[PDB]
Amino acid sequence: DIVLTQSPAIMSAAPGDKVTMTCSASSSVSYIHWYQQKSGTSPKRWIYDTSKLTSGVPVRFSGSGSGTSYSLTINTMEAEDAATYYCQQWSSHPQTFGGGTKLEILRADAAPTVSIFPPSSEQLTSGGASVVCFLNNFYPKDINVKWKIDGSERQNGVLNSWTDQDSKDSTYSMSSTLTLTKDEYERHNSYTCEATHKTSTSPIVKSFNRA
Amino acid sequence: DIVLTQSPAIMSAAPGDKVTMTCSASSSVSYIHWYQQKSGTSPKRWIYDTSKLTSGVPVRFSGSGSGTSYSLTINTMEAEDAATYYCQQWSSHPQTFGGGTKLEILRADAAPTVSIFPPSSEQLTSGGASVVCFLNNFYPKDINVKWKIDGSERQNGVLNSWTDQDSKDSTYSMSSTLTLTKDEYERHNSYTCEATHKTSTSPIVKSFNRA
Amino acid sequence: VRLLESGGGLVQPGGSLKLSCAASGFDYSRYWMSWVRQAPGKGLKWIGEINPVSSTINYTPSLKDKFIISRDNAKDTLYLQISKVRSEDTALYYCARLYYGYGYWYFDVWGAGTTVTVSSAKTTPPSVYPLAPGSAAAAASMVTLGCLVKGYFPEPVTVTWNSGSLAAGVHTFPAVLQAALYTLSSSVTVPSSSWPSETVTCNVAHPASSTKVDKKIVPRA
Amino acid sequence: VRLLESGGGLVQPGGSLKLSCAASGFDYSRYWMSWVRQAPGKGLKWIGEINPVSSTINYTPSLKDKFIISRDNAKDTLYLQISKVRSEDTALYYCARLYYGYGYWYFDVWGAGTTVTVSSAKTTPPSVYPLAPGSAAAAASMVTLGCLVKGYFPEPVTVTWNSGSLAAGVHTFPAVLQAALYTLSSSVTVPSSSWPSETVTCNVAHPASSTKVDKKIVPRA
Amino acid sequence: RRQLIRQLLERDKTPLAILFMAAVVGTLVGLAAVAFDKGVAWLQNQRMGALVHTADNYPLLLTVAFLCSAVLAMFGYFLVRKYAPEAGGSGIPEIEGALEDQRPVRWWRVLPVKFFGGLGTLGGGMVLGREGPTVQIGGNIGRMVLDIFRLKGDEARHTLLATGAAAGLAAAFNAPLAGILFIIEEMRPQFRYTLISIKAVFIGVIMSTIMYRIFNHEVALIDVGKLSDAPLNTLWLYLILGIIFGIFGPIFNKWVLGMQDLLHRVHGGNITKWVLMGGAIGGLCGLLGFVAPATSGGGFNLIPIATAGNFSMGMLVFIFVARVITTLLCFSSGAPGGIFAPMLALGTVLGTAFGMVAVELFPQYHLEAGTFAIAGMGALLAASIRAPLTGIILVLEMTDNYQLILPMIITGLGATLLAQFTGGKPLHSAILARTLAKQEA
Amino acid sequence: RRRQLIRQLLERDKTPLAILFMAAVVGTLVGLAAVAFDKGVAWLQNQRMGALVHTADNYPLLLTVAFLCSAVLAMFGYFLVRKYAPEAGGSGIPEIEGALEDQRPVRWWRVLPVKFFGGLGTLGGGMVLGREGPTVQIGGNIGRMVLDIFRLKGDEARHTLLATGAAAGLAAAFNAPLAGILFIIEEMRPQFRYTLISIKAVFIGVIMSTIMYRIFNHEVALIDVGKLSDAPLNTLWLYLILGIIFGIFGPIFNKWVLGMQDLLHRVHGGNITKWVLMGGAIGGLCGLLGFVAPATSGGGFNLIPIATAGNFSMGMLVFIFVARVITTLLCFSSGAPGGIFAPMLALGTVLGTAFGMVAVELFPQYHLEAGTFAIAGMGALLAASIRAPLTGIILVLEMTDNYQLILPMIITGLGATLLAQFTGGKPLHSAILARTLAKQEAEQ
Ligand SMILES: [Br-]
Ligand SMILES: [Br-]
Repeated sequence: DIVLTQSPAIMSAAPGDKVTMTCSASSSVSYIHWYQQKSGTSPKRWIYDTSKLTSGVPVRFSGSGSGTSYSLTINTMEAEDAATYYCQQWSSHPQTFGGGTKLEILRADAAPTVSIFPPSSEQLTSGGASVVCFLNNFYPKDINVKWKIDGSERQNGVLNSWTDQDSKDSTYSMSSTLTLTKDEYERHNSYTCEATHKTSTSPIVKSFNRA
Repeated sequence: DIVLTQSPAIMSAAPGDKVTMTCSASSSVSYIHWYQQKSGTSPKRWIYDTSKLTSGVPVRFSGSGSGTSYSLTINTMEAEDAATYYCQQWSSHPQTFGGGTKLEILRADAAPTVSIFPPSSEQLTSGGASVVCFLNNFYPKDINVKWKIDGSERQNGVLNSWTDQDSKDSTYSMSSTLTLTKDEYERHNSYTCEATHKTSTSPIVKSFNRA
Repeated sequence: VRLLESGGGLVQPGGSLKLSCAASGFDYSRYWMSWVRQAPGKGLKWIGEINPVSSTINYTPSLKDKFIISRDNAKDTLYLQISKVRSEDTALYYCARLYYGYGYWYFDVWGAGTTVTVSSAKTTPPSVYPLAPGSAAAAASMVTLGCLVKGYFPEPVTVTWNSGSLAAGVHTFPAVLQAALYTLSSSVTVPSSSWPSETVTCNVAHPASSTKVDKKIVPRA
Repeated sequence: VRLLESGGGLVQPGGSLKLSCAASGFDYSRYWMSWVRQAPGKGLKWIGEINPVSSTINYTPSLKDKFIISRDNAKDTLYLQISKVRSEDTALYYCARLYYGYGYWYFDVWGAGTTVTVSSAKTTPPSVYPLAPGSAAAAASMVTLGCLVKGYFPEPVTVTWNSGSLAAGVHTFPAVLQAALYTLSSSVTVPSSSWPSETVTCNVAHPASSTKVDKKIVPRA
Repeated sequence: RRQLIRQLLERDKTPLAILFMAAVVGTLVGLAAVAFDKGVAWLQNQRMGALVHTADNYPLLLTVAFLCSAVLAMFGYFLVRKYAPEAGGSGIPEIEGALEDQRPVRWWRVLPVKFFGGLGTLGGGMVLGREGPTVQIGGNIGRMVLDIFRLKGDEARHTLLATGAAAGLAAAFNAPLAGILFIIEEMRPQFRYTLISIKAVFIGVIMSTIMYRIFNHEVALIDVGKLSDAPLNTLWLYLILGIIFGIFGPIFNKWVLGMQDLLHRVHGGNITKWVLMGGAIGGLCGLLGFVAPATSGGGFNLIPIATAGNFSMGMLVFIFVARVITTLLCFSSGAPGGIFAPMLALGTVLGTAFGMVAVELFPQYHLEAGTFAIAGMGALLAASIRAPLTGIILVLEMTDNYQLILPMIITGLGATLLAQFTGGKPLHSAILARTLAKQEA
Repeated sequence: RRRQLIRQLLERDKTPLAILFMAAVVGTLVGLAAVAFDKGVAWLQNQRMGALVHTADNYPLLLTVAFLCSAVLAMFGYFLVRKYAPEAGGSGIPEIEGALEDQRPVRWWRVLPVKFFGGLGTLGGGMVLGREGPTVQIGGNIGRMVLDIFRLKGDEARHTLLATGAAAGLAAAFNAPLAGILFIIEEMRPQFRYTLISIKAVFIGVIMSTIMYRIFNHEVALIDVGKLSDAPLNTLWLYLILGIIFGIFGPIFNKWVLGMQDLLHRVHGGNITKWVLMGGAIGGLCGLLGFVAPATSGGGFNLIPIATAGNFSMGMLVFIFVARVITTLLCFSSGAPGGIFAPMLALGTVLGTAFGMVAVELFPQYHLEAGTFAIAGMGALLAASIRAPLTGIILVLEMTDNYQLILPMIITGLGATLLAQFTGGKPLHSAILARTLAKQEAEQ
């Protein structure tokens, strides 16, 4: 059955930029459709029958192609277009979707806003301890966090999680969580979370004192 | 507004025989409908538009009329023609039904099987005392009942309650219960119960004594 | 197609209740719906009707906000609200589906019913008493027994003998209201060979007051 | 117009489960319906379609009774049965209503998704702990609080803040699997001139065990 | 030019006398048509009830079925050949003639002969329609009042003969529009101008439908539900279907005619081998209307069933052949009764077939065989009798799936185009032309 | 002549393969043409609604750029008409009717571009006129054009192709394949002498044109009313009564539409400049009204759904009616390009609903829904003013799809034509040829 293959798998571009992704097909398809899946939303019918727009799809968006080649084209892109776009054909049975082009936005820099949180009193009553650390609304996405119990390097059991690009302000965010046995947290005093990022040479340090 | 008045109030006729109920309005009615109601169930549509059988209806039934006089008819009335027939108009707003005409079987005149009962040992334990007369299975329905307390006749504190006709045999029944108070009952002795039916010149006495 | 109206019972004078009719078997739109009540032994009367898009609701020659008819075509249900209830409203209440022939409309298919009782009496469970036959009576071919379900409110009680398995030769007389309480009497006729020897039980439920009761009829010492 | 799929969560490998999608806001006749799945962080794979009179039901090339798509137009509802579940079926299932322009059919209005998790693990409600600032809170213009959502399984959870009345200023990070358990956090940024001066509650909701948990963030004692 | 302005200003002015008379012709055909319908019902009742009488003994019942249709068929053919020869066959071709003033309208004869005689062939359950009886019966009723009211002039005689025919075709299918469209596509003198007032024809059709509804309201002849729609990339399929109907349409004409011949030989023109050959075919049908009823009867009962895709492909091919074989046998044999109804049935059944094959040849078009059944239902009427416009509207008024108008038109036109290019002829004209050239030879 | 008849009957329904093919071409072309025309009127009403946003505040300034816009397009229209093609003013249907009787020339090299672009003008500015006018004339010309450009010979083709073009056009105007054909054979064809117009032909054209119109305007209908309820038999007498009212009013409306043609001629003499200036004056008056009370302007296709659902009050209805009588007379009588069909459907609905409301609260036991009355009356003005009941019936039918209402619709539309007859009214399309034709003789 028809194997649709999508061109850029991931593609950066800054608002203003004219943008084109591609859907190529192993046999001869006609009237392909396109979906826009934003982050943790469901697919939305975006362009259908190769170049008709679903109602209330901004006119910046256009579609075309034929035969084996089909392209969807954002003409002057805008930051809210940050999505993953699927093409889909139903001209031969069974239907079939592309792999999906992921659009990404390029915008000016933005420094992380660090926040540090000590294990909650309720959590310590479970024999656990998690020190948390939100680095929020930075661009670009490359950031290095770093944990210091009373000055010293800790690499043993930390956990990072990053969000995708934001769909309006286009920044990324990230969380870091250190986990300790109850007494094992208690047997210290100064906790620090150090965050190093493009927007500044000297590492951003936030910290809290048990005492 | 429109007042439909059915003419045979209650009525009787033996199985396989001709039955004819009226219905006569105040002003002027066009195309009426007829509903059958068996005791303790949903009214059913039977005849409609001056005279059309509904799917299901035996062909023995039929209507006709004009303006200020209509009628339903059973040609070979049956067992299952036991029910109440209500005419209803809606040639004028607002709609109205008639009072209804109940249809009842005529049968083999029967004398009542009489039972009399002394107050329960449990009831007396609570201060009230009720003596219960069941008159079961009897045609027609006209009947009188009479209580005799210590051979004397008494009229107050008595409750009679007739059933409708029976589906096993088109007979009646009727419970007479006289309720006195434990003190008021213990103080008498001969409690007797007298049924006066069309099938006798002498009433059926059924009684009991406390001694 | 079944029509199932719920929602009746006992209300206090001056009060209000919302009767509720749920539909199955057909497409509940395209059909005008109606409410007809029948007040205990008396002429059926029309309350009102509501067309499928609610654009008209017509009631009977009856004062202002006495009745609110309305319908929810999504859950498939037709409602009727009565407010300022008096005892005129103590009645058996039907929903119906409206159709026609030559175009003079008729009441197509009726629901089972529900009962509204508007009285200031209080719920009260019934006492159940066996009428066993007296020591002054001749043990014949047939032998009449019975229970008396006394002093309950409101209606109804259900009385069945030997769990409905003594189904033949039973009567349950109509209840009678007296001094704000009801009373009725059931009567099974078993044959003389059958009783005491076997166990004739009578079963009363008055669900209005969570009552489930079985009184065994024993002879007389 | 809205489709609301449900009934996923945990299955034993080799086991089976009934997803019910449920529809409303359009005549749920009149449409073919369909299912599609998205295995985590991957593309889209059609499972099967089915017309309005359940006369024609096609599936993806797959085995004898691997899937069973069925629908019942009385309840306005689509169904899906998966059987002998390998770990390829670990995914999000969308139901979607079908349609066309010139004639080549497209997935029109898509549901919301349900998640299926194929594992020998166990359903576990989250523990939810408040992340409020250590008293040394240098309270600038705004103030970041959050709440930690630890040790539940399986995915997903939904964290809104103040029944959602707080939208702008909320991040919720992707979950990380800490050897057979899932953990995540969620940060909220409000005006300092508005907390502690006022209520800020985080409402975690973990549907796989049917649990909502509402933690009020309170400045340290 | 001076004359035209004089005409234009006097356009659409029909003498109040004619208009009133049209009203009574409709009313009359309406009641007549209703009455006729009631009868055929009845006679099929009896046959279904007498088969219960003699419920066991298989071969005994297979006998009382046969002998029943056989007995009514005969009674029909007789009543035809004896008192009114011009009432056999359709009856439409005879009224067509009457508008060209080339056939007499012996109403004092035909009214009772076609009426009671048709009851016969239709009650015994033969494969013929109601239109024949009623369109003719109708026109006659139209003459009857021209005669009984000595109305003078070309206008009335044409106009009333037409409205009567229409009103009749309406009441036959509850098709007020088809009725009128039929007069102005096949009834009216097709080559010289004629003074038939349309406003008049209408008033009549209306009165008659109103009549038909007074008695047969609350239930439609064909009920198919609202079928799906038809995508624009699907249309080419309906052209192809039309083409198949377009090559088969003329062939069915050949037979229908050629069988008229082969069956004459079998009785010479003799009233007795006819009548005995009548109840023989008539009986054959009422027998079949038990061991496989989908091969007998008008055919209005198998449309619903076939459209829903309830038959297998095997049962369809069978039903088809078996029907060609009995429609030819019954109509060609000259029993009273039209060919429309059986032709709608054959078009459905052939349509479904196309539909199934289409459904599993293209799963991407998301088809429902049912729509093909409905584009084909009036395709035979468009390639055998060449009245596409009335067919389209006749289906439309009876299945109410307006969303299929395109398909329907395209199949139906593919039909009349190919019927044209493979030399067939309007089966209703080909029958006048025969019966008219045998009038001079 | 019996001998001759058998010769004819066997040769019946045989239309030369050349005509059939050419009809295919004509439909295809009218189709695209009608589609393109529609696209344009959309656009021009789009600009007007966009330029009213531009100057959003200052009320009197906006009330000015509405008027001045319709005014500027109307003028452009009337000018393009009076200068280059006089015979394109008015509807356009009476002119094709004449061409079939061979009494009016079909100057296609003129009319195609004048009626097309000129109509965009009167229709874009939002005047109370329909599409049929433009398309039925435009269509028939397209039909002549190909008869001319392929120098096809004979009475059959010249009539047949001029016919199918006219039908294709009327269909494409309402997405009504059936009504298009029914119209040709109820009012287009030469009404007194026989004519060799091949019906199969006319069809092939209507089909092609509809297929075209669907390739571009698919997935949305002009009028959507949902499946209304049914009509009980004891309800019918009511629809007769409705027809009668339509029947006394139909001729009257004809008197005015004609007498207004007169009264407005005095106002400009026959002069190109007082016309064009009287043109943008009426045209502007409408584009202004298409803001301060839009239900009194525009074609009318938009108020049908609204009115049918019983969303207007009785008051707003009576207003809407008068206001429309006064603008339809004004726009059509003034001789601006563009039909009177559409506006007539609108007036019929509005009058129908009115009857419907009064009916609904006069008889509760009939369980009416005023919407059906709006639907029976919709094609009633077309049946008393225009005298083409059969096309109206089917025109309504193909656009509102409520076949269960065929009885009512017929009865109303018939009462209409009966009463229009007995009160001496005449087919408004003929009375207009007869005038325009007797004015070609009263100047010799
Ligand atoms: Br014939
Ligand atoms: Br004009």
